[PDB]
Amino acid sequence: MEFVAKLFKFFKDLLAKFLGNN
Amino acid sequence: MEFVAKLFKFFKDLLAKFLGNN
Amino acid sequence: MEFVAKLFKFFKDLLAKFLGNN
Amino acid sequence: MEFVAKLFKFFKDLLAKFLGNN
Amino acid sequence: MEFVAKLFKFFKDLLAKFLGNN
Amino acid sequence: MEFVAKLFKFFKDLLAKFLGNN
Amino acid sequence: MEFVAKLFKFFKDLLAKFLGNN
Amino acid sequence: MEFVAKLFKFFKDLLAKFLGNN
Amino acid sequence: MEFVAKLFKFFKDLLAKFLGNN
Amino acid sequence: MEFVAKLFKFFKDLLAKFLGNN
Amino acid sequence: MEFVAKLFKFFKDLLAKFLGNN
Amino acid sequence: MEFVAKLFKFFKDLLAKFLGNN
Amino acid sequence: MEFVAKLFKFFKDLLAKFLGNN
Amino acid sequence: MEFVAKLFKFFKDLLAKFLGNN
Amino acid sequence: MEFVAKLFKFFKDLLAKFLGNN
Amino acid sequence: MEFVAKLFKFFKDLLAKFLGNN
Amino acid sequence: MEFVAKLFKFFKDLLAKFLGNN
Amino acid sequence: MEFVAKLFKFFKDLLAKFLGNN
Ligand SMILES: [Cl-]
Ligand SMILES: [Cl-]
Ligand SMILES: [Cl-]
Ligand SMILES: [Cl-]
Ligand SMILES: [Cl-]
Ligand SMILES: [Cl-]
Ligand SMILES: [Cl-]
Ligand SMILES: [Cl-]
Ligand SMILES: [Cl-]
Ligand SMILES: [Cl-]
Ligand SMILES: [Cl-]
Ligand SMILES: [Cl-]
Ligand SMILES: [Cl-]
Ligand SMILES: [Cl-]
Ligand SMILES: [Cl-]
Ligand SMILES: [Cl-]
Ligand SMILES: [Cl-]
Ligand SMILES: [Cl-]
Ligand code: NA
Ligand code: NA
Ligand code: NA
Ligand code: NA
Ligand code: NA
Ligand code: NA
Ligand code: NA
Ligand code: NA
Ligand code: NA
Ligand code: NA
Ligand code: NA
Ligand code: NA
Ligand code: NA
Ligand code: NA
Ligand code: NA
Ligand code: NA
Ligand code: NA
Ligand code: NA
Ligand code: NA
Ligand code: NA
Ligand code: NA
Ligand code: NA
Ligand code: NA
Ligand code: NA
Ligand code: NA
Ligand code: NA
Ligand code: NA
Ligand code: NA
Ligand code: NA
Ligand code: NA
Ligand code: NA
Ligand code: NA
Ligand code: NA
Ligand code: NA
Ligand code: NA
Ligand code: NA
Repeated sequence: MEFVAKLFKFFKDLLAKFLGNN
Repeated sequence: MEFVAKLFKFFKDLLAKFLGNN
Repeated sequence: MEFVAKLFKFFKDLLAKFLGNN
Repeated sequence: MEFVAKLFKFFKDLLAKFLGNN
Repeated sequence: MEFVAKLFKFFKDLLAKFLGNN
Repeated sequence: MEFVAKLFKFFKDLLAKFLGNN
Repeated sequence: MEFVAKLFKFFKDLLAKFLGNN
Repeated sequence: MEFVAKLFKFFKDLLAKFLGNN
Repeated sequence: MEFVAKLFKFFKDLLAKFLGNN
Repeated sequence: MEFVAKLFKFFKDLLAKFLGNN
Repeated sequence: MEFVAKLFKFFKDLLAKFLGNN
Repeated sequence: MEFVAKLFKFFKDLLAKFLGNN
Repeated sequence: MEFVAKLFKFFKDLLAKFLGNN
Repeated sequence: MEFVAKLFKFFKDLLAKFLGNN
Repeated sequence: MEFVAKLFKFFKDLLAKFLGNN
Repeated sequence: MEFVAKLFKFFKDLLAKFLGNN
Repeated sequence: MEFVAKLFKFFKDLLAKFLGNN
Repeated sequence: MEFVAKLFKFFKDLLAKFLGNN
């Protein structure tokens, strides 16, 4: 996975630990 | 998928986590 | 699909997420 | 389909999403 | 401005970003 | 600004970061 | 700033750290 | 695993010892 | 600063120690 | 195990003697 | 300073003793 | 066992004679 | 100074006797 | 056994004659 | 000075008689 | 047995004649 | 001076008669 | 001077008659 996608995924996954899979 | 489409998709998908698949 | 058509389709589809298929 | 016809069709179809097939 | 006019204007303006004011 | 207009503006502005003000 | 706007801004700003203000 | 990913993982795992797997 | 923002800031700042202010 | 990882592990393990495995 | 922040700071400061202020 | 590890182990073991294995 | 901080400081200071203030 | 270890052991053993094996 | 600190200090000072103030 | 060990043993044994084997 | 400290001091001083003040 | 100290002093002084004040 390209770097910008890896980094976007990291923050989206982090937010999901708080708000859920949705 | 071309870059602009990937990026538009990311934001549309992010909005769907809040508002649903609709 | 040509670019202008892709872009028009994107916005029409986005509006449909709010207002329906109609 | 020629470009002007494609473009006229797009707007007529858009109006039909609001007012119907008529 | 009424909604259908706003929406027609949006697409005409979008097309002008590609083809010019003409 | 109404929500659909805000959202259309966001994507048009995003595209302009790649293609210019035009 | 509303939450969805804050979150969209975060990702757009993150992308700008890689690709510039544009 | 690349270094930045190892380091991000360490802090995310540390936070999970306090807040859970979520 | 709200918790999710504090946590996003921490990781963005950590990445900047490696890649710069950009 | 690389030195920085050994050292991080030592402090995390020390904290666990007080706060548990969690 | 809250506990999780104190603990994150400790490890970031420890890493800086090896890699610098950056 | 390397010297710094031997020395850290000595103090951790000494503390355990007072506070337990934990 | 709280006990866990005193104990972390002791080991960090001990390591500095070998590796320097850094 | 190396000299520093012999000497540390002597004092730890001496303390145990007063405080126990623990 | 509390007992555990007195005892840690004794061994650290003993080691310094061999290895220096450092 | 080396001389310093012989001498330490003598005094520890002498103390045990007063305080016991412990 | 407390008894354990007196006794530790005696042995450390005895060792210094052989190895110096250091 | 307490008895155990008197007795330790006697033997240390006796040894000094052979090995010096050191
Ligand atoms: Cl991730
Ligand atoms: Cl996506
Ligand atoms: Cl689309
Ligand atoms: Cl059409
Ligand atoms: Cl417009
Ligand atoms: Cl915008
Ligand atoms: Cl931001
Ligand atoms: Cl980890
Ligand atoms: Cl931060
Ligand atoms: Cl460890
Ligand atoms: Cl710190
Ligand atoms: Cl040990
Ligand atoms: Cl210390
Ligand atoms: Cl011993
Ligand atoms: Cl001391
Ligand atoms: Cl003996
Ligand atoms: Cl003495
Ligand atoms: Cl005497
Ligand atoms: Na992750
Ligand atoms: Na995921
Ligand atoms: Na996505
Ligand atoms: Na999707
Ligand atoms: Na779409
Ligand atoms: Na569609
Ligand atoms: Na159409
Ligand atoms: Na049609
Ligand atoms: Na517009
Ligand atoms: Na216009
Ligand atoms: Na924007
Ligand atoms: Na704009
Ligand atoms: Na930001
Ligand atoms: Na910005
Ligand atoms: Na870890
Ligand atoms: Na994990
Ligand atoms: Na930080
Ligand atoms: Na910052
Ligand atoms: Na350990
Ligand atoms: Na462990
Ligand atoms: Na610190
Ligand atoms: Na610092
Ligand atoms: Na030991
Ligand atoms: Na042990
Ligand atoms: Na210390
Ligand atoms: Na210090
Ligand atoms: Na002994
Ligand atoms: Na022993
Ligand atoms: Na001492
Ligand atoms: Na000292
Ligand atoms: Na004897
Ligand atoms: Na004996
Ligand atoms: Na003495
Ligand atoms: Na002395
Ligand atoms: Na005498
Ligand atoms: Na004397």
